[PDB]
Order: sequence, then C-alpha cells, then structure tokens
Amino acid sequence: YNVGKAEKDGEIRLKNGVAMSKEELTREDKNRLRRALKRKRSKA
Amino acid sequence: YQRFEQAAAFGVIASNANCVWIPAPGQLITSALEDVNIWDIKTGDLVSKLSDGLPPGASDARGAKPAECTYLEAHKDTDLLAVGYADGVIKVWDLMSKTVLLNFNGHKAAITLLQFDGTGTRLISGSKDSNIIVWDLVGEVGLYKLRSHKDSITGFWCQGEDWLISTSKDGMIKLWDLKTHQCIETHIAHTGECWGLAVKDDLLITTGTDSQVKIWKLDIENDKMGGKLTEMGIFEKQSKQRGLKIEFITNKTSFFYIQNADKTIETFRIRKEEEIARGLKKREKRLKEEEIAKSIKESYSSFILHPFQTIRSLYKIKSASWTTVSSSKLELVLTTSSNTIEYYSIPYEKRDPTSPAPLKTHTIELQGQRTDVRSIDISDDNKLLATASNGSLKIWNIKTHKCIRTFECGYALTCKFLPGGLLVILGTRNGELQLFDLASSSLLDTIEDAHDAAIWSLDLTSDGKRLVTGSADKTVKFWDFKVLKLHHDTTLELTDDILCVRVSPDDRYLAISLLDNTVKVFFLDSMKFYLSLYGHKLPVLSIDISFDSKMIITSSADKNIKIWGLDFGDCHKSLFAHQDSIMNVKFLPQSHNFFSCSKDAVVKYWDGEKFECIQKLYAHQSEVWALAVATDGGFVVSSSHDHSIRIWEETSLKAGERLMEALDLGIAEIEGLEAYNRDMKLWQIKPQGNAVLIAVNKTPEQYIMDTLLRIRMSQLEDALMVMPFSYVLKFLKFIDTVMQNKTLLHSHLPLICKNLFFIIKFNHKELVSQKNEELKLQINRVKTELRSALKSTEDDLGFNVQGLKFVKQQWNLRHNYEFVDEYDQQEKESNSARKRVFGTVI
Amino acid sequence: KLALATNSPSLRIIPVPPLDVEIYEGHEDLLNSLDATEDGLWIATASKDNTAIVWRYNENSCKFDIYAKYIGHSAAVTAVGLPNIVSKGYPEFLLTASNDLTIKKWIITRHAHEKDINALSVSPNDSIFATASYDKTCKIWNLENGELEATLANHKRGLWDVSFCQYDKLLATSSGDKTVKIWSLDTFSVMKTLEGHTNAVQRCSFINKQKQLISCGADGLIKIWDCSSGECLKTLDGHNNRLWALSTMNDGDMIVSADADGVFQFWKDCTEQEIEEEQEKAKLQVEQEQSLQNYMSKGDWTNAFLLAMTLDHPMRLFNVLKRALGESRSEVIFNEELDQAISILNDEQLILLMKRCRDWNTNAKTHTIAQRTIRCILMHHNIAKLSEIPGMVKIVDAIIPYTQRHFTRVDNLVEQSYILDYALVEMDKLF
Repeated sequence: YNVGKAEKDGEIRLKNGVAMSKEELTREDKNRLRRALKRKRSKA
Repeated sequence: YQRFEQAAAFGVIASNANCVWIPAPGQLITSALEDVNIWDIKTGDLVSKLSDGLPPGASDARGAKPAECTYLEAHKDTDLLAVGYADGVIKVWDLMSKTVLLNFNGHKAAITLLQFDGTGTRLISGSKDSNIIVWDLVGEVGLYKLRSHKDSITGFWCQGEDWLISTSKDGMIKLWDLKTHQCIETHIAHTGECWGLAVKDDLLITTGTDSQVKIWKLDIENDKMGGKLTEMGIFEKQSKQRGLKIEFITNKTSFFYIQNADKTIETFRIRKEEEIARGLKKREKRLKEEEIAKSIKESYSSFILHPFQTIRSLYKIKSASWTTVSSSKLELVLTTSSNTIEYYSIPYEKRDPTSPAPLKTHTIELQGQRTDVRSIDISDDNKLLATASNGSLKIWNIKTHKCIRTFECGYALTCKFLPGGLLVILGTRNGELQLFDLASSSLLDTIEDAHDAAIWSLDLTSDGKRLVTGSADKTVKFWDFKVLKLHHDTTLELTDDILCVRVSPDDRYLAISLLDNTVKVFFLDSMKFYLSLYGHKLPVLSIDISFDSKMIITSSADKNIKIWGLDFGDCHKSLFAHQDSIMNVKFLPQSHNFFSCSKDAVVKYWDGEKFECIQKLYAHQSEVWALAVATDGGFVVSSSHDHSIRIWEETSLKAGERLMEALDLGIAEIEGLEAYNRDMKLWQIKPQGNAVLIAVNKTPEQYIMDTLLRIRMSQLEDALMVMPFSYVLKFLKFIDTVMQNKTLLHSHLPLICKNLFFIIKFNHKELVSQKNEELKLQINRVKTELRSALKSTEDDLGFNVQGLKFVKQQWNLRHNYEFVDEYDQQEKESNSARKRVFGTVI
Repeated sequence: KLALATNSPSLRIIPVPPLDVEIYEGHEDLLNSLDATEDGLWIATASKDNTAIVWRYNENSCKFDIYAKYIGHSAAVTAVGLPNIVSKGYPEFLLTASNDLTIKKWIITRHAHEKDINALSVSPNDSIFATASYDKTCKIWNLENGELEATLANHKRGLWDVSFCQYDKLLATSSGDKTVKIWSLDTFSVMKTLEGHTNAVQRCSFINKQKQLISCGADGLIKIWDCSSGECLKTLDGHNNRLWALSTMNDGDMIVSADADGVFQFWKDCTEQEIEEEQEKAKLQVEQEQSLQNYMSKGDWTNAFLLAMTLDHPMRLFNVLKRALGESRSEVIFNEELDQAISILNDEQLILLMKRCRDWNTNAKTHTIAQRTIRCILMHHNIAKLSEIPGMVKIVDAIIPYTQRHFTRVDNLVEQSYILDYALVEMDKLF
C-alpha cells in the first residue's frame, strides 16, 4: 500500500498521508497548494 | 517642446460614491473624480473642493488612472472627513484646514464602506475584496484585520469594542467578536448575494436580490448556533430590482428607507406597542372567526412593518441620506446617476402621507451636464460650447467656469461655431440641423429633414460663408449662409455612409471619411477627386489637416494614426497607439504637433516631425469623446463619458552555534527560576523572563525544542559534535525538564531519543570520568522516563498487531473456503495472491 | 385523463397517475390523428376511414358525445386542428387535412402538397395556419381564406412535425433527417438549427418555461435544450425502440412520452424542489461548519470530533485526535466522552475512520495517533461486527505491516537506551 491520490475530487491527498478537504482551507493555503501541484505537474 | 498640465474640471456634480449631509437645509458633500465637492443647497455653489499635492499632467504624475472617490464619511464632532479611493487608499481631510494629515493603504481593491467613531478614534473599513480592516486614527497604524468572507463587503455595522456584523455577497451575515478577534456566527441571508444591513438594537433588516427583505432578531445569548441571531420575518414586494441600501431614522415612531437600483426609493415606518396590541387583538378576532395562530406568527412581518410611501424619482438614483425635523416633515437628499442632486420633502402627521406625491425641491443640476457630452467647440479663446445627448447645448467661460444658457435640440451629434455673431450650429441624430445664438433670443432655425437619417459631421470655411455636412444617407450637402437663413447650394451623392468631413484651413481641400474604409480628398473649388487615401482595415473616425495644408492626419477604429502627405498622397507614417480605438486627433494651429484621444482614456500629445509621444495625459477613466484646441493661444479641452471636462495649459549562525545559543538562554532561565524556588522554600523575588521568550510566548524548554526542530536533519550530528561538554551538561538538564513536561516528551519522543543517545555515545569517556551526584540522579530519572515512554508506545503497537492479526484470521476462517486437496489449495492461493511489477535487466 | 389515438378503431381514455381503460367507438377503421382544445372538453379525431369526428366531453355523467360528424372527401383524414373556442362553447371551425393533396376547413378546400402531409399545428392568435409534408417544405396560410401567406422552402429529405412556440411566436419543425429547424414570422429565414440528434426527431415542442425546446427521437431518446444557443440541457433515455407521441400539461409541467411499443411514461418538473433541497443542505452545512470551528477553538473535543466525522474533514479530525492525546497525557485512551462517542460510532463512519487511520499510520510521525485510535476501536467494539463489516479486511491487510515495522523500530530504540544504563554502571563503578 502506498498513499495514492485521493478518491473524490473535493479532497487533496499528499504523499505523506496528510489528507485535506477543499472546504477547510484558507485561500492562501489553497493558492500555495495549487502552485505546488503546478510545479510538480510541470516537470513530472 | 513644452509640458501640459490640467487646470480645471467641470460638469461633474456627483459621481459613483456616497453623499454625506451636514446640517446648518444644510450642505452636501459629494464626490467628483479624485475630488470631493461640498456645497450649500440654498444656492449650489462650490464652497470648497479638495485636490491633491501635485497636479495630474506633470512628469512625476504616475502614468495610470488616478483612482476615483468611492466612499466618504465625516465626523462633525471631530470635524474630520475620511475618504476611501478605489485603489484602496484612505485619506483624511479636515473641512476648516482641509488638508491631508494621514494616509492608509491596507486593502487592494475598491473601498465600499467607512464607519468611524471619532469619539473612539477608530476607523473600520470594508473594501471590495473580502477583508474588513480596523484602523486606529490616534495610532495611525493598521490595528487589526478580520478576513473571513469570500466575495466582498457590502453590509456593515459595529457596536462598541464588542461586536461587528457584516453581510457579504457570498450571501451571508457574519457576526464577529472583537475581543477574541474572530468570527463567532454565520447565517446564510439569501440565496444569491445580499447588500443592505440596517441595525436597530432589537431587529435587523437584510435585503436580498428578489424584492425580499428579511427581519432578524438580535441578542447576546450564550448559545452556539441560535440565540444571537434569528430569522423571524420575511417580507416581499418592494420592487423587482435589487435593494441596495437600508438607512434607518428615528425622531416615538421610527422610519427607514430602502434605496433600490431603479428610480424608486421606498420609505417604511415601524410602529409602537399600542398599535402592536391593536394588531394582535384584531388578529385575535380573526382567530376566533393554533394553526391560524402560527399563520399570524407568519404574518408577523407585515404585522411589524408598515409601508409609509415611495419616492419615484427621475431616471435613476445613486444614493440618499435622511433629513428629518419635528416628526411632521421628513426629507431625503438624493444623488442620481446623472449629475443631479434633489431635495425631497414630505409632510405627514404620524399616520398618513398627507400628499399624493413627495414634493421635489432644491434641485442642483446647473453646473453639470445631466448626460454625456458628444461634441465640443471653442470660441475665440473666450468661450466653450459643449453639447450632449438630451438636447443640452451649453456655453461656458474659462474664467468663472460657469454656464450662460441652455437649449433643447434632441440627440446632438456635432456643434460648430460661427465667429460672426458667435452663433452655434448643431447637427442631430434626427436628420436635422439647428442654429442658436447666445446674445439674442435662444433659437433661430431648425432646418428639418436636411437629410433622411443621422448626419455625422459638419464643418465650414474660414470665411464662414459656406457650410458642409456629411450624413449616413450617402450624402454630403454643401450649404450657404444667406442674409440669416441657410440654403443648400449642392448635394453630392456617394457610395457609402460618410463618417467624417473636414475642410482644410486655407480653403484648399475637402477630406471625406467613408465607412468603406477610405478617405476621399476633393478640391474645394471644383470637386474633382484629387486624391484617395487607402488601407486602414477599419473605418476612419477622425481627419485633420495641417495649418499649411500639407500633412493629413487620419485616425481610424484600429488604433493607428496614419500621417499622409498632401503633395502626392504618400503615407509618411503609421503609428500604433491607444489600445482601444482613437476617437479624435487635433493639430496645434501653429505647427505639426497634435493630440489624440481614444476609448481607453489616454490623451497622447505627439510631435509629428519626430513622430513621437511627447506626453501622455491621464486625467480620467472612462471613454474620451471630444477634443478641441485653442485658435491662437494653445489651451486644450477634452471631454469624456464620465461627464468630465478637462482644460490643459502649457508650461547567520550555523547549526550547532544556534543550538548553543538557545541552550544557553534556556538553561539560564531554568536555573534562575529554580534558584528562586529554592529561595521561596527558604522563605517558607521572581526573576523576569527573557526578551525572546516573552516576545514569542514560549516556555524555554519549548524554545530549545523549537531550535532543535529548526536544525535540519542532515547537519544534526555535526552540530552535536561541534558543541563542547559544558553545553552537553546543559543539554542533559534540558532533557530532564522535558521529562518533567511529559507531553512534549511524547509528542517529540523520536528526536529527543536520537540526540540524547548520540551525544552520550560521543562524549561517553569524559562523562563517565566526571563524578557528580546531580549527573547520577539526572541520568537515573532520564533513563526511567525513557523506558516508560518507549515501552508505552511498544505496548500499544504489540496489542494492535495481535488484534488485527486475530481479526483478519477470523474473517479468513469465516469466508475462505478451504480446498481439502493440497495442490488445489496451493494454486488457489497462488492465483488469488497479490502481485506487483518490477523492471529488471535480463 | 389522457386521450389516445392508437392503431385501433377506438379512442382510448386512461387516467394519469393506472390500469382502467375507456374504449369509445365511432368508425370501422383505425384512428390516425388526435387533437384537444386547451380547456379539456373538446377533442377531434381523424381516422384512416374518411370520417373525421369531434367529441364533446362531459365530466358530469361521463358523456363522450360524438356529436360532430364530417364525411369530407374520399381519402384518409390524416391531421386535424382547432386552435381556440368562443365563450358559448362552439369552437369556430375545424381544419383537417387529407391523404390526397387537399385540405378542408369546415364550419361547426385547397391543394396542399405533393406527397403525404405530416401534421397540423395552429396559431395562438387564431389567424395563420401551418402545414408541412414529406416534400421538404412547410406552408402557412390564412384562416379566413385559403390564401397562402408564405412557404418555408426546402430540406434534405423531409419534414415530420411542426409546432408554434406561442410566447416567442416561433415555428419549430421536426425534420425528416436528424435535425430540427426554428424559424420566425418576420422573414421566414433560418433562425435556429438544432443538431446533435441521432436518426430522426419525429416530434418537437416548446416548454412551459418558454425557453426550452424538446425533441423526441426514433432512436428511442428525448433531448431538452435551451433555444437561446441551441445547446443540450438534458437527455432522457427511458425508451428502447422508438418515439411516436409527446404531450404536455402546461401549468404543472408534466410531459408524457409514448412510443410504438407499449412503454408509456410521464415526466414531471421538479427542479424547484431540487434547488430547494440543495439550498437546505447548504444552509445546514454552513451552520455545522461554523459550529465545528467554534467547538474546535473553544475546546469540546468530543463534539468537534462528531462534527468532523459527519463532515469528513480529515485535517481537522487529525488535529482533534492529536490535541486529545496531548490533553490525556495527564484504561481510557482519550477523553471518556470521546471514548463513548467512538463506541457509539456507526458502520460507514468506522470504515471512514479506519481508512484515514491507515493513511496516518503510513508515516512515522503520526503512527502514534493511528495506533491510539485503532486500539480504541478494538477496546470498544465487537470483533465479530468488525470482521463482518465489508472492506475491513482489506483495510486491516493494509494496516498490519506498517505496525510491524514501527514495532521493530521502537524495540531497537529501547535497545539503544541501554547505553544510558551502561554509562550509569561504569560511573557508579568508578565512584
């Protein structure tokens, strides 16, 4: 078992098992998570 | 090679911002664009206005639109006027000294609401992004910021240092507590957004989008979800548009009004307890003539409320404010969309409107235009001739900045100026051509059906004897001025709708701008098609000719001025500017330096021989429409869709070291406190905590633990090798304090273990050489607590492993049918066993 | 009641919700086309027999009067129409149209087309009349005269139905091929083309909201789209072989679709109640989310945990469990109220909690919280129930080996701390 990406679309699941919902973030952390996803998808 | 700066402003009585009324009717404070006007209602004259330090048009003026005035609010007890401008800046002026004294910029959007207590000297600002910011005037800083909404701020009410209630377009009401500095409660107000919020201490009024107001109860109850704020009433049918503002007045009866979007403002009245009693007993009669009781509890809304009347104003409204006296007359100062102010009065006897309609008086409309200016002319460096859409022609003078007279002609398209007698000649959107005066009676002529559709442009020779007009009936009509009537000498028929005409200043050429994107050029005495200018990709909107009739400027709908020569018809230059569309170009009367005005609100002043932008001008924000230059002197006039008229005149320790310093601080503090405690036991003076701990709000053991966490795990062994043995002893004292603060121990149990075992494994020889009973007791306690913590986590893990193994084995027992034959069971498990792929070389 | 012109020589009346059938007979040959007034009590029947008859209805004693008879011509009457009624109850006329190339407009006769006609629609203002056929055209004429007002020209391979959008006043035509055409009375030019359909439309109509057009389809389907841009809003697939008939109750938006086969369904508008229930769920959600944040900040770990498990907010759930452990560091494993809440947890919440606990069990920093909540589940639930929950064995198979690895690591850590013990030994030996 490895912690894969989340099942639903309203969630964000990272590689160390720290899951988050889309309804429990501030807009600042939302933007920083979008930037991290952007750079990871931009290379890999 | 001169500079140009603006020096005037006209026509803007009131723009997109609120109005603040001051008593002695009193006077009104309204907003121009990056400017605030204040005037009496008795006469309507500018008693003051607030500019800024440097004028726009200087080189130090930033080449962007100066932000508008968006909100303004005054405290008369402190004689101050705070103002919020649309790029998020807060200024404060006086009215006596009328000078800026401090400045705020916390927000990054438009500024919507300003509520300030000059009593408390607190200014609470709600902007167009989602944060509310509480500033302190005497502190001049940003005190704090409540940011929890997700669209904007449009409803707003503060009380004491306790509560703050705001309604935002993510259509909900949030109740903030200011002491704990956070939002306690939330309620969805309406389905979409919600704008208006009016707070009496008992009831609360929240409008929506769909003619629906909601009546709420407010308390200070201790409950979590209800108690504070409840939803007692729903009332319908104000008007089908949206309700924008709710403002609430007292004397006792009380009133309020809902300011809608359309022409109507609806004033309502709230009644008293004896009428409450009469209503409930009459509804009790309706009851006798429980489900009907809760039906009455539904009609509670109309039971409380009472529609007083309406004010059906003119075309549209922008804002309003209350002015009531004697509980017998109530008045509303209202600013409209177009530049009018109106004072509305209502007499009443606490029950009845006593009138079929509110009386409209004290209206200020003169110095404004009441609609947008389409055409502009200048008169002999002495007068200005503006004209707009509602028939309003207007004549202004540059010295005292006021009007002279006013006409009505319909949708006006072009005004020109005959210097003989100083007459005005206007051509409309109806196919007609009127002619008015200034000294004599108002109107001379309305030549009707000059063309069958909208004429588009007009000019006349320097002699003033023949006019030429161009109209969308494919027609160019040449007229003569006979002595004071007008005949049509000749009519030229063309192929496309002509969009512009221009006669050369030296009576030579006649340029025609045709919608099939071309420019014909005729000889003025012969009409012989001397030239054709081609290739603008879009219809040309403005043509001008140089003073010597040698260079033609032509400007079109595709953002590029084309300069052609009149000696052969060769385009000298294309020149791209003005990101939307250029609407006018105008030469100087002396040489080849021109001005260009466009639909992106920039007035660019070019040199022609160099083909260069000498200057950019950033007066206003909406679309420029008209431009005219002085005949001799050289002032410039530009008029724009915000009803604005501008007149321009010329002039680092490493890891290891950081751990050592933090260990120093922490062990110093711990030893000081324990020596004080030993002295307390001797008694049976507290030493002050250090600056960093009292500044970060951390116990010293958590401070040391935090610097251990800041040390990155690639250099930790090098750090613990760098530090010497005195700091090793201090480290052991720190771990003793952790074992006494057991929850830190279990929350950071791995790291503490690794660092302790590594330090002891390095320094084992000298530490065992030392002889110290405090070391012996410290290491005994650390050993015991470490075994306790690790055996606790180990017992948890072992219990869990045995339990989950039992559960899984029991389910396999229940739901895995065993094949008795061994090879079949082997193949069953080897088929159903989990697989995995890997990339090998052969 | 619902009036049915099937392929049987008897009009059929059925109540709409459904078994009882009224069968009325007027002529030997099968019915071919049916029409009703807007107010019920008047219906018009065209059969394969040349007779076309109009029935009065009577919701007293149940009468179905056959009172109007029309012999007409010597062909099959294929379509009928009557737009309106006078106040006294005599609808002004009846316009029917035939198997052969003629029509007739008889009080209570002109050439029409080349091939057989398809359908007859009426105007709301009772003045103009539309009629198409298989010859790629439609025609519109007067009601007081047979003078042809206009003619819509052409198509690929035919037309199948015509209708009048009454509010917007548009001409809709179900084509012969796989499309629908929408025209307007101003210039009679192509206002809207409706495509995306599969085989053939065979019926087109307006909606009671005056903004959505409905197209049936011979591939056994139904499309409802907005007419502003011509883009699909919904597509219904309750049928299996064909579509033949579609009718609508206006006030309560109740459409009914029937095919060549016997399957026979009624759809009803419910978007109002859908949006209502959605906004109620949104209101309840924002209320309990605000309550979650307030409980979280103020204490109340049990109630915050309950709201986090009902809302599925795993980050706040993890922080609740970590704070509860940090509190009860001082055989209870948390707050006792929290333990009672976990003992009164349910099935799907157990699957959710064990799934998230497996996730936290992955890394080495949160394995402690994962072990505590697993131990609490075990100490306060029934092992048989845990084994019988579906998927719990998959989750336990994912959980176990990480716990074995954590066990070995902590064992090695204790083995290391015996260096502290050895240092004590030698120090006490020296002194």
